[PDB]
Amino acid sequence: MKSITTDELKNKLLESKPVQIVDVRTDEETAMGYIPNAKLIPMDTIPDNLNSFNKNEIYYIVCAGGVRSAKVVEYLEANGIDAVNVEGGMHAWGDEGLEIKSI
Repeated sequence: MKSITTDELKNKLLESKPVQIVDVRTDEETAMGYIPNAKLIPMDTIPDNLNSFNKNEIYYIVCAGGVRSAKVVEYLEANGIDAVNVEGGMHAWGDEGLEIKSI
């Protein structure tokens, strides 16, 4: 399993190519704030959303604490999608600089 720390993923915000981050937490959780521009695809809906992924990009998978996300990484790699677990999830990322939608 490919893994990245939150520090290393943040560092990618400094790069020109945008990184694809997928937040696989429940809607209840993501409603409290998520990483700007993250795709919000709760884990239990991931098998209904294979179309959101393409075989050309790397997908960084984040959950509350890095456990559900590892399962999604496995699921995605079994479907030919290049996915990387975000170690420590949102616990490590923190609650600062997050987005919530008003509409």
